[PDB]
Amino acid sequence: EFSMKSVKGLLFIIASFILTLLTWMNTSPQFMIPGLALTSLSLTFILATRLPLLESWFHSLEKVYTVHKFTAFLSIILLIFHNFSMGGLWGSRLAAQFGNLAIYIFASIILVAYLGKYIQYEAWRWIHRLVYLAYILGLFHIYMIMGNRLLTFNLLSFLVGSYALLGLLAGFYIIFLYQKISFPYLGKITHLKRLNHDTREIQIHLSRPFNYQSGQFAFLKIFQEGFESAPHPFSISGGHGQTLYFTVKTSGDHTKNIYDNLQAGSKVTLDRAYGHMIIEEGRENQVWIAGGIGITPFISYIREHPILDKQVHFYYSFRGDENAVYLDLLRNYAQKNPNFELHLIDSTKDGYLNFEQKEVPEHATVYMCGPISMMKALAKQIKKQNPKTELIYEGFKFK
Ligand SMILES: Cc1cc2nc3c(=O)[nH]c(=O)nc-3n(C[C@H](O)[C@H](O)[C@H](O)COP(=O)(O)OP(=O)(O)OC[C@H]3O[C@@H](n4cnc5c(N)ncnc54)[C@H](O)[C@@H]3O)c2cc1C
Ligand SMILES: NC(=O)C1=CN([C@@H]2O[C@H](COP(=O)(O)OP(=O)(O)OC[C@H]3O[C@@H](n4cnc5c(N)ncnc54)[C@H](OP(=O)(O)O)[C@@H]3O)[C@@H](O)[C@H]2O)C=CC1
Ligand code: HEM
Ligand code: HEM
Repeated sequence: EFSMKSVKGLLFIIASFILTLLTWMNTSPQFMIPGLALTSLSLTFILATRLPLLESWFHSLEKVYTVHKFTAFLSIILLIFHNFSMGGLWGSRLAAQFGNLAIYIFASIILVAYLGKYIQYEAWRWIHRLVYLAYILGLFHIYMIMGNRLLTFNLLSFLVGSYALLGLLAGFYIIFLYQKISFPYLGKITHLKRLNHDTREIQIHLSRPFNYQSGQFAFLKIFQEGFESAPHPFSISGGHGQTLYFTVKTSGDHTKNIYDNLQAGSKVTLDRAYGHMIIEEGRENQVWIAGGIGITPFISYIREHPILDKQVHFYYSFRGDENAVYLDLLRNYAQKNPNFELHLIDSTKDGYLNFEQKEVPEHATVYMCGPISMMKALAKQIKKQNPKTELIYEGFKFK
């Protein structure tokens, strides 16, 4: 649920709409529905830029993409109403046919994006990228139907041009430039370690120091023969300065390729650190809940803080002893730090981690990273136990 931490972003959306709605109503009230749609298109592109200001205004990349989907759906609904009220299925003039083609592409892309979970991610992205062609066709449609009306010194022309230009620049940057210019952290793989049957640890030496906080993630691009170069999000599992650690669990073709075939000495690139689950910014009393590979951000803290400065209760649930990672590290940390309580849960041995008799310390922050249904169940239980307990969770998927 959205809170004040996203109030900067949502207000920016709201101010975007009213200013549009008040402008068209002042000049061409008959084009409120399509003009508003244009704004919601532009914002959509802006919401895909992954810029730091975006995740500062919306507090989370997950919330950024939720708003991205909301603006997409609003745009398509407004465009369908505009098409129904203005024309039909195919226009007579080229300007109308541009809008027809743009709306067809938009509807097809939204249908594929929603019902495209099982499509390969890169093919899904390539299909998604046709939004830029649809948007360019829509811009042509608008600027041929409205001629000098949008090419003069007035508020309507400046508003429409500013939003259209921002959308065009955002789309161009995210599609053509982001993977080429926004990945300045060039590193080499120095060490690889297989933690268990399906998890591998990767050590990267970078050319420049990398700044991050424990609990944050980054997008990684691997440059090796037989590997895909698309960026994948991975939680930083440790490292400081020019050294970075990533713990990758086999969850598909790319991660299986990492597990079996990734070699030392291969080139990698990283963009920057993302994430709102900064552990060091929480309260003094903390409860850490990890499920499986969701343990990765917490390890980042442990490797970087030899002496624990918080009172931390850690609950690590893993399916079996063969699915556990970093058990020796966790045991050594718990022995070294008296204020670190460790609770290992074996799902095939004892059962589910249930927060009904286990208590939450007063004025404590809960950090969760695990399977999403587990996170829902545990969040419900903890919220019922203490309504005034802060909960922060990190998801491992954008759609
Ligand atoms: C913020 C964040 C942090 C993560 N941290 C870790 C971590 O520490 N360790 C770890 O093992 N995994 C982590 N993941 C998950 C990791 O990104 C995916 O497991 C991996 O990208 C899937 O690659 P694949 O081709 O092997 O899987 P696939 O079989 O291709 O995909 C399986 C799932 O991964 C998603 N996915 C696939 N490719 C991408 C992509 N390029 N970008 C985003 N999602 C994709 C699909 O939507 C699907 O839900 C994290 C994900 C996010 C969003
Ligand atoms: N932050 C996130 O969004 C995270 C998401 N994931 C994703 O989930 C997938 C599975 O990864 P993996 O690490 O193998 O996960 P597992 O399925 O092994 O889950 C980890 C542990 O959570 C337990 N668990 C699962 N569901 C519940 C539940 N509803 N209530 C209580 N405990 C539960 C499991 O017990 P059992 O399965 O025996 O019931 C297991 O011991 C991956 O694709 C991964 O990316 C995983 C962790 C982090
Ligand atoms: C504020 C921006 C817009 C204005 C001022 C506008 C204006 C118009 C007008 C006047 C028509 C009447 C058809 C004609 O000229 O014969 C029309 C039709 C249409 N518009 Fe738009 N439009 C806008 C935005 C959009 C966008 C962004 C899309 C699609 C992505 C779109 C899709 C359509 C479609 C599909 C038609 C029907 C074409 C037909 O059958 O004749 N419009 N628009
Ligand atoms: C008018 C509608 C939409 C527009 C203009 C649009 C635009 C974009 C663009 C340009 C990108 C970046 C593509 C790239 O990385 O090359 C993107 C990413 C994304 N879009 Fe959309 N999109 C729309 C609708 C949707 C819908 C309906 C969904 C539903 C799930 C969605 C979910 C996503 C997600 C999850 C990403 C992140 C991709 C990644 O993780 O790399 N979008 N969007």
